[PDB]
Amino acid sequence: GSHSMRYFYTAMSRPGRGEPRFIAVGYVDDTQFVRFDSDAASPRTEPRAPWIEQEGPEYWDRNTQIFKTNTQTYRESLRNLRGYYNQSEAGSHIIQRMYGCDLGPDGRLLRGHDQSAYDGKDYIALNEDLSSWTAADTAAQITQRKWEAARVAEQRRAYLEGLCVEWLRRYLENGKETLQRADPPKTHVTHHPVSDHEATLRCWALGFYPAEITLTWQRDGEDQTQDTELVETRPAGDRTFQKWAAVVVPSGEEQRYTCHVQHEGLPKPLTLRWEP
Amino acid sequence: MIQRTPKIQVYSRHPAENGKSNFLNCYVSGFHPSDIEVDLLKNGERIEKVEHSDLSFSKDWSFYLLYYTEFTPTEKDEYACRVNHVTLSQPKIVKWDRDM
Amino acid sequence: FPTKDVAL
Repeated sequence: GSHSMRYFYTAMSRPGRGEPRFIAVGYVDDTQFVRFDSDAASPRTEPRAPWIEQEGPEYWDRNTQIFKTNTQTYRESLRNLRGYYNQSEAGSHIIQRMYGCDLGPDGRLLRGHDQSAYDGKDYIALNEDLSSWTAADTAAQITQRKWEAARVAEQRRAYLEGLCVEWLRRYLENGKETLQRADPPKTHVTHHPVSDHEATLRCWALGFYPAEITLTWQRDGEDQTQDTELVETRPAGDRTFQKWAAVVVPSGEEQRYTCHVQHEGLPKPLTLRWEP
Repeated sequence: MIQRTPKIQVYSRHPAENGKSNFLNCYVSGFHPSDIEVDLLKNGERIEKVEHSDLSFSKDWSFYLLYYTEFTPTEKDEYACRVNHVTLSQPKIVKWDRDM
Repeated sequence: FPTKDVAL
């Protein structure tokens, strides 16, 4: 199927409590595979998935050098943005970066990504052309004009179309037994009386990978979007995910309700009912 | 700046069966900034040696973390997650309900 | 494998 690689960087200032912390994590699809934390006793890039362990010392050392340099760069960035927004040195602020590459089912590049945010709001993004920028405000325009002068977009394009895809394809092969295995949800419906005339129907999906899933309720074949409580998809801790959707129904009308499940791991969408 | 309060779910890794070892999870998500305090509680008391995932975030830039520890559910033992964040004026306690 | 960064 389709696959992606992403790095997620968080840099957070903390006046009075030392220099800004830098954390980086890397994912292939919904599987984390590395981490780096500048607050670690001995900061170094660490494996977080079994299939990355086979990478040699040069891989780990080169990663660590990159992240240690980044730690310093983001400290410069935090200082710069503080100034661009005329902010006090007293406050704590966060820069985040997200970047990586998406492949289609045939392993070809679909598109690249490279976005940044300040205090949780979009700041600057590389456009899909991998050539031009979108700046959120006049502060980010300062960054834009700078990055334009230094031809940053060209460097990011070269990475996203080159190393990004090459390393992703490699990880996909080395981790093929898990990364290219979809685990379908285990599904069931539970029934919980609320009162004499109403009951909750809850449609469960458990043990699935990847996280993407569609879980809905219909009444007489019509979607119940407004009346469905749908919890965020949540990690089980064993690589898999969980989700449920619930409706409150009139007692006796349970068989008018059907829960519909779509997941890449399923040949065809599933239809479930409460089974007393 | 604008801040976002955490969503909180408390649940087990495997279906709860009284008397058998499992994992108790507290998933916090949708929050900003990233500093957050999470405790897992057994009968109101803080469980020691709780682990958590590495800080990451969603497409909307909000953060998520999974806190987890081994536990053996019983009929009477009560489990919960206690969360504090800059958006909260007092820790929020969410009780573990095996049906959720 | 990660790329490099640059100051904002």
